[PDB]
Amino acid sequence: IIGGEFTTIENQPWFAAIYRRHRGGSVTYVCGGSLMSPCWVISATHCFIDYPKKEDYIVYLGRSRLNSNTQGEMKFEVENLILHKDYSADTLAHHNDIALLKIRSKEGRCAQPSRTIQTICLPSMYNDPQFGTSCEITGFGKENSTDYLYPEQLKMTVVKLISHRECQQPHYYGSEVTTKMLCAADPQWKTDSCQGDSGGPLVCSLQGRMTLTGIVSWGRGCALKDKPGVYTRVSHFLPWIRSHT
Ligand SMILES: CC(C)C1=NCCc2ccc(NC(=O)c3ccc4cc(C(=N)N)ccc4c3)cc21
Repeated sequence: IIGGEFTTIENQPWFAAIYRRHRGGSVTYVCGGSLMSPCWVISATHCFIDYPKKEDYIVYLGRSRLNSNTQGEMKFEVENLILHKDYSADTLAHHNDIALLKIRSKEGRCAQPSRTIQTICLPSMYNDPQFGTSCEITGFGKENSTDYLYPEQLKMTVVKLISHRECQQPHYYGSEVTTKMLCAADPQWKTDSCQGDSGGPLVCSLQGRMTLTGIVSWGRGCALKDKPGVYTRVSHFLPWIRSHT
């Protein structure tokens, strides 16, 4: 995240941190996830499109720091990895960038809810907040583009959603942003999402309830003028999310 505030998992009980083991031993961090139900998690496919092996990942439902066992955590494995069957990635625009990582502990169990481990809500057919609506995003991503190290503590920020036609202007994304994408950003461009926060939760507060509206996907740079962050329009994929769970 760029700027923003340092939070803790207790404030984002549905945030899952996805790791990957290497042939050798080392374990580095990959992307962010959202817990939909005990046995499931939803992210983005570009995080896994290069190593489609389920045995390669590790997910955390309760970790505050990147190299620490923040009280109350639980370690998981990926029982099933379902990628959207038509993913493609252009120069910037990432098509059908949504995925499913069915978790399971070594004993064979799913997520066990607590003050720290909870889940967010699925949207409904044709119902996304109207532009201008502020929402939040959580992630261990970069703080400044000019870095090579992810922040040792989880961060969070607020951004405003932008209309479709506004994000489709020439000095923005043009026609590289379809209807199945959302755009959001600080109107002063000081805070934003960046590499590492990919695949994380874009939570808007729709109708009193917190909802997983977007999914960190792509974006030109990080916090650049007239260059919002793009997100997958979660709602649209209801008949998909549904038919595979
Ligand atoms: C693992 C890496 C190299 C990788 N592999 C598959 C293809 C691929 C696509 C995008 C990325 N992610 C990024 O590098 C990447 C870069 C910039 C990003 C910027 C935003 C944003 N502007 N809010 C939001 C998300 C962002 C993600 C990495 C890969």
